[PDB]
Amino acid sequence: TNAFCSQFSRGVYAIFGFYDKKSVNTITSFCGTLHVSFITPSFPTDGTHPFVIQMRPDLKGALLSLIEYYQWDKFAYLYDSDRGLSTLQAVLDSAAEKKWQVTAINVGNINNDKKDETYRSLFQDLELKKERRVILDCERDKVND
Amino acid sequence: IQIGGLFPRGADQEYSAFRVGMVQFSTSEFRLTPHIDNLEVANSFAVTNAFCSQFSRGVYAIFGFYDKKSVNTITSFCGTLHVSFITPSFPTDGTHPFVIQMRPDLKGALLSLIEYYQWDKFAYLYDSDRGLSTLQAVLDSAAEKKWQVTAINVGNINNDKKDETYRSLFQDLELKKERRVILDCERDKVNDIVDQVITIGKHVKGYHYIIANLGFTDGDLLKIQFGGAEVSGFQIVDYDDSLVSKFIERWSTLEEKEYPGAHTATIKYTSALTYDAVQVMTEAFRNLRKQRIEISRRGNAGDCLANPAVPWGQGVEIERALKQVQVEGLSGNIKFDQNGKRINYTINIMELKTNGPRKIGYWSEVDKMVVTLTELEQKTVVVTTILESPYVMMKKNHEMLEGNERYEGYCVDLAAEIAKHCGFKYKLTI
Amino acid sequence: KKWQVTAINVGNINNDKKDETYRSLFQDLELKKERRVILDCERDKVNDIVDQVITIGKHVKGYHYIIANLGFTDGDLLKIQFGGAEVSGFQIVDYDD
Ligand SMILES: *[C@@H]1O[C@H](CO)[C@@H](O)[C@H](O)[C@H]1NC(C)=O
Repeated sequence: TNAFCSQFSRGVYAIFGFYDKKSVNTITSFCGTLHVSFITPSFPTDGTHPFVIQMRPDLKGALLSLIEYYQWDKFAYLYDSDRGLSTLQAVLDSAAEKKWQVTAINVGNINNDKKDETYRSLFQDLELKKERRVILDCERDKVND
Repeated sequence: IQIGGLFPRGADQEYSAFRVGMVQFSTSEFRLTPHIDNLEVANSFAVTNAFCSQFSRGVYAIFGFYDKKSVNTITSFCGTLHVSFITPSFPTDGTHPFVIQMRPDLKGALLSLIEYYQWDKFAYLYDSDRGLSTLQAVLDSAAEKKWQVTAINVGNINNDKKDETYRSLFQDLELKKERRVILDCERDKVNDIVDQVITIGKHVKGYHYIIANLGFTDGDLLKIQFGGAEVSGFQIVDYDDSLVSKFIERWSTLEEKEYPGAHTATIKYTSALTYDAVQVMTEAFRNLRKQRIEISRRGNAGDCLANPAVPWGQGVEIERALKQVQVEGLSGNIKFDQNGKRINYTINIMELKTNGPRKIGYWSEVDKMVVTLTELEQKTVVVTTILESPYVMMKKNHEMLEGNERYEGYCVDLAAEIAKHCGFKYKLTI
Repeated sequence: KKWQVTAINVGNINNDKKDETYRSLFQDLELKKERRVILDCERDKVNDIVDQVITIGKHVKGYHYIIANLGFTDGDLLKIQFGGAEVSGFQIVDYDD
């Protein structure tokens, strides 16, 4: 908010930036209200929001197409809340429609104090249904983890 | 002592509960002098301007509402400026400072309820506007609890090959010849939802509905009352309590024009949370007075945009006071943790019956699910017969069998046919 | 017209009694094998009776109901719509106009 207000006071015509799912609503609302154009590499906002230009293409269609290509009726979906729940809603609705059995576990909230406990609980949660197919939707560090 | 007045334009009964809270809890020791602001809650900009306005006026604490879009602004700003925020609105996930959340967590109660009804497979409807938190909870628990959950977004049920695709889904879940559905949207919208469910599903019979809200008795259940469908829910306001009954009488006595929607047999749970919020703030300021801590601000608060931002030290003390407050209220026992979440709260489990809504028990953090129970067909045609082969005979193991299911023979099947044609329920007796 | 008519007064019933009297009534209609029914009621009572019918399961095929009021579309027919039982009535207000 302070950075955006600073840039507004400076009188810049356009603003380039990145945003977390926490600061996205503020950015879109402020750009919509003050008519300042925003260009971003970040995940596309979920909605019709004006004045915001998102350089990143949407992965949902590609993802669902790939799942449908590999012919998976059952898989594990691991996700973090950092980039938003849109894709989750998509794969869940489509899971309902195509009769997919999907296990969606939020890995977004995790403790570095105890990593081992949480990971053990996660994998033991997956091992009940013996999932051999997993979709990792995560920030890159978490993907590496 | 000035406080923040953030309110949605469509909030009336909660506004009335706020004013009633001000009048009832009014004391000669100190004046709360509430400054009311009407704004659009979904807009982040308007919330920012309202909060910065309240900060400009230099209010000590702030009361308001926040939509899932406006939440992070409030949490961040109150987090940086060390200002206390008290709200009836949905509890934030994770730990946040300076925010006091009046409504109890619904997750545990819902999980315990599903586990109590022993549902293996069910459908969960959700609206993307309210948020997926509870859905995320039940999905996280779904893996361990062996639950098969069909998650339907109420947002678009409209086409998808019209009825044909979604009907298979909706009537797939029939198990006991009973279909199981959890709603969790909002009261009015929930009525619309169940109606739409009956439309798209084409099957009107055998539904067990679970409304997930603290507002079970806060709306009219007459339309969903008889489909032949079971209805269960959660009630945060117990009318058996003396305080609540008295408050209900006085609430019902009030005039309609002065306070909007002021008199009704029931009260919106959010409104009751606003009232409870007024009481909690009163107790907090009183406790700040009794402990001789000076919370009065010397200078003007200034501009919220100012960098680096200047927090007030005594604000910490204010927060401490708000967290130390424990009182009795419409929501039951009111106590707070270090994170601001409600604790010791008691959420009533309700089932809708022929004579109307009743309480089957209560849920607590430590006690989990507790059934109250404590408690007859209308007409039963008595069929007499003697045990003889092969007319009426006892099944091989009738000891673990109960009722008429332990009698087999020509006369049994014959009785079943007769009673099927004449359409009466019967009991076989020797 | 040589009609055989069984006329029942549903008018006076206690709200506490509710479903029970209706159950008795419709069971007594089932034992007489009466598959044809005329409601003759305002939308409220029509809704109550229809709810009862759907609960006891008499809204299935083979039952013919005639709702006599000018309010045929005013009550809730959505719930008895998929039962398969033929429901006829009177509408004085046409949305086609
Ligand atoms: C609140 O919690 C305390 C914990 O010791 C308990 O003793 C008390 O009965 C609770 N109050 C209510 C109203 O449940």
